[PDB]
Amino acid sequence: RIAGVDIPREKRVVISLTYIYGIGTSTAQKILEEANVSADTRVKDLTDDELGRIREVVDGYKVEGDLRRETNLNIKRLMEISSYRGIRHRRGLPVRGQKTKNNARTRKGPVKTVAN
Amino acid sequence: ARSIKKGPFVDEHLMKKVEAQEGSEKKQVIKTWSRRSTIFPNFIGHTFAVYDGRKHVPVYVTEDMVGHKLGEFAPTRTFKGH
Amino acid sequence: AKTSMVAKQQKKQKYAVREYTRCERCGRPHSVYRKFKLCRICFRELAYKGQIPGVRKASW
Amino acid sequence: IRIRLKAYDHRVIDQSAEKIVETAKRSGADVSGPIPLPTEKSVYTIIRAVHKYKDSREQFEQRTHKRLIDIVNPTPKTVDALMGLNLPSGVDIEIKL
Amino acid sequence: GQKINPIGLRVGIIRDWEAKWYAEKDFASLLHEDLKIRKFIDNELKEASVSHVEIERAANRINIAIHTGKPGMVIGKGGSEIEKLRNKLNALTDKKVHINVIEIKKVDLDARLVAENIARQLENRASFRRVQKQAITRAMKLGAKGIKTQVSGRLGGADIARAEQYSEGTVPLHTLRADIDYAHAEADTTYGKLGVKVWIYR
Amino acid sequence: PRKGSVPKRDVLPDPIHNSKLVTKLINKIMLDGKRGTAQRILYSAFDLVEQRSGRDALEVFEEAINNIMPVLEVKARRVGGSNYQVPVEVRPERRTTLGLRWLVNYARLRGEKTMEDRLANEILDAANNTGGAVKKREDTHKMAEANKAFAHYRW
Amino acid sequence: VEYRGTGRRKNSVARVRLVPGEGNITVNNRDVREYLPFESLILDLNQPFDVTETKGNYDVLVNVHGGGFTGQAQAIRHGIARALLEADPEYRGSLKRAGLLTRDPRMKERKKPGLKAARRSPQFSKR
RNA sequence: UGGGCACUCUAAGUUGACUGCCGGUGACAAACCGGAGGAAGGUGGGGAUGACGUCAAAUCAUCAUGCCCCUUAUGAUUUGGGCUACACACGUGCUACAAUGGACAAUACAAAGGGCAGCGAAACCGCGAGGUCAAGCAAAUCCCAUAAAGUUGUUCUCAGUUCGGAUUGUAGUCUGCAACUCGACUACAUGAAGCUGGAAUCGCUAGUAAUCGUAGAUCAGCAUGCUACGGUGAAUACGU
RNA sequence: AAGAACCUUACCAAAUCUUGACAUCCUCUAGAGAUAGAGGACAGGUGGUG
Repeated sequence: RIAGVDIPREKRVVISLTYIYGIGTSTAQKILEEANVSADTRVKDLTDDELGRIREVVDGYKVEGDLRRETNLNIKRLMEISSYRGIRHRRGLPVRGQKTKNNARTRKGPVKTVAN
Repeated sequence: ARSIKKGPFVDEHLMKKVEAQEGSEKKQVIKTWSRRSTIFPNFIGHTFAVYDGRKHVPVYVTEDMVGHKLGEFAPTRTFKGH
Repeated sequence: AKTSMVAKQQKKQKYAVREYTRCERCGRPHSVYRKFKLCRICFRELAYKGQIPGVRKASW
Repeated sequence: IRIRLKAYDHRVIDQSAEKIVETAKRSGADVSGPIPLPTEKSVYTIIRAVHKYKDSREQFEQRTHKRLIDIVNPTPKTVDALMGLNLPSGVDIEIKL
Repeated sequence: GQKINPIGLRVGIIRDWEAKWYAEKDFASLLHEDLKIRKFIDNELKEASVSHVEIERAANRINIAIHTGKPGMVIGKGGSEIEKLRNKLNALTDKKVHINVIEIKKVDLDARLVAENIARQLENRASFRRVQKQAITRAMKLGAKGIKTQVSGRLGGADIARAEQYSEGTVPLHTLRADIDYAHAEADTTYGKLGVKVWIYR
Repeated sequence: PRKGSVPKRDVLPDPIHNSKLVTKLINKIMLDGKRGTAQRILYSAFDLVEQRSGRDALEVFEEAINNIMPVLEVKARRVGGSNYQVPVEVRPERRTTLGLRWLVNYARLRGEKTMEDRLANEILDAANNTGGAVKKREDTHKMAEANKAFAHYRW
Repeated sequence: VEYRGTGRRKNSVARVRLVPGEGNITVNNRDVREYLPFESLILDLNQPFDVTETKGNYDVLVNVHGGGFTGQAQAIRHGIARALLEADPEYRGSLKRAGLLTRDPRMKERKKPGLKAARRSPQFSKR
């Protein structure tokens, strides 16, 4: 567990630490450069003094909650000023500018079909 | 989009009719055709009648809108469902 | 329409991203080659008579 | 001394491969044999139809044949006879000199 | 789309190019100069029996060899007529002093001349069957191994396009070791355009 | 087909065990033209079944193949509303093709961790008259046993 | 004492130089088992060494370029057979019996127009 | 690398594959089966080549053209927008649903092209896109350029996962007057459906099916499309 | 269609023009920009009928 978010045990540090929101693989590899952990020890074989070094580095980055709050106010701002990106956010449509004519499912969601 | 060397883009005539009136107190409803100009920090408290293609929709410029072009704030297409 | 867009293409535009290529023989704005300045149609007719030097049917 | 010729037709480049070695041996001079250089094939693929009938393509080629002839003993009578190029108006001559 | 163009199929194998020059660069302008000359020749030498026009280029000089069935009509009374042709071409871009006139003795043995002769009579309200048969008869009388002729579109002024095709002798369009002169001409009539095709094989 | 017979493409003997049968097994394991893996799959299984059984790798393989190869197939005839399942004895060449195919297919359909162990597992089971590979021929024989009444309909 | 026997397979050309001596096979100045990734290529390479008994009796100084490894391996094999006759020209009595002196013309196929790439066709449906 | 030009390549000419041949089945003859050289054997393999005609098939928007209309408009120049809109259905592909795999490092083997104000080395900076200076090459000479699948090891241990990369957030690179509508990319964060696809359906009997990358046309910039190039690469095809 | 930010665009909304965008003979200043100021028979039509 790091700062409230428990990572999967019996996993390598470089792999397990990505389970925290806001931290990916490239960021995780950065911890093991600062904190002297061999990136291969299981979280269950980890030593408490190694945990302190890891935890000190983690909060330095935008780890949890804050990144969730940051990403929301960014979209909320786009909603308030009614830009092209932000209006499409309201309607659940691809905001980048992809083709919504036939292929947009991870934004439209379920296929609510209309009969012919 | 642009670069850091090139910097921000505002149409060569657009800011001229912005620092034209800023020495006065009242903002105006300047008719606009350049949708590609970045909303500059000096664009504050100013209605920009940006051409969507058929009309000049007005837009009061707040601080948050600085950074995006005024074209993002002018809806071109219209859709009311299916 | 023709005879206006051809003259417009002949006329020098303002910028270096406004000009385009048209088949000088017919005025087609699509599929115009650069080594001959000819469209795929005008290329076929002129190469059949043999008015384009060195161009012959490929049969490899 | 590197006389090179480029031609669209292989027959006029074979004739150009000769006829200048013979004006090189017209004087007292050694000339290297015509070096066969790789030809350059430009391939064009166009749609035969004037509209929509795709998958029916007419393929055309244009082969630029190349030769290299090197004069090894350049005598004064060769530089004066170097203008005797019998070009059939379609064989490009490039004397490096 | 049935028949390949006879000229295009045999070009390079047994036929030879009309535009015979080399241009590694500036190919587009040099080629369009050829068409510019040919197009000007087409209307200036219209009533002259001109069959082929070869443009050659060497030492910033344009060589034109015009094969005609009516020498003297192009040349003039000693050279006056060809002089006007040379200087009118001369006014365009560079100098093109070389103009060579080649006599076509057997006019009825040339596809382009026969097709043009057929097309001009068709425009003058003539039988679309008599012009083909008489022209075919002349060529076979002149020793041609075989002649094929075809006239298409509103034959005689009808409301429906047709295609009258008459042939004599041997015209193998599938054999590559054979020189078949092919040419297409148009006859603009009151009822529309006509399509003339001639296949003279010698 | 209609015009005579088609000559077949032959294989060379295996590099290690010197068996054309072994090389053709590689040709079956291979997917998307990848010979490398297929060659490694078999040698990681031939050398593996030696540790399980104890006998020679090629000796167990020869025993197993015999216990997969079918002796009587069932080709289909037709009289009308009834389709005649006519039992036809398998020619020797088709037997090896079927035996090798059933070894690979019924090794893929199983699973422990990887393909090499699955292949090795199926090889030993076949020599012990167990597994899907030998259960396929037992059903192939069974259908030939049942339809002996259609034997004389062999074209 | 180089017996120059050329050999070509697909898009590869191998300059086989048979020299007397019992040793390894040096492909592009490299051992055959370090050059060819698989042994099956090394078996096909020694096919004419085995059809007529000369196994390992020559150190083939081969200069191969072009193709992949299977094309290079059989180009060496073809070159070896065309070089075994260069040493003793009374060797064909078994080389033609096993088909090793023939240049294999099974080179690739043209991308046929109208059909999807090679001899196969694209998807087909009915409207 | 001096030197040769031996081998190989490059491109011109020139041999060869013609049922010459040897048998045997037809001697109604054509033909057919096997064999011998020979690299290739039976039209050696591929390409181009598409008869009379058929479908009033397609194209008046390549172009021309009979007729019919507009001709201060049905013509014409500019800015902006649209051609990319999205309740959905259809055709054609791409990517995966991993262990014959993901990743991590080393380590090989091509072909075909293109290039003048273009290809752009080498060096330096940047996580990377890229940028700064730049040699050489109008090119079998220099550049694109490095093939990758492949080989060798290590790590994971079947899990919606170290599979998957759709979609969003942030900060950037290039091109272009200008990437908002509506470009390609690069980093960091996120991490969707998807556990090999029902009825039906298509392709193919070799270097094919399958699989991996490279190049070119168009082109300021923009391809999962098209055309070409090679690498690895199945097998029964008895039979009608 | 082997290449839609402008162009291509032939489509739409504004600013416009009418012997015309094209035949054939007879460096500053506003202004989105076009363009503007200062240093006549004829054309045309990606309009229709494959």
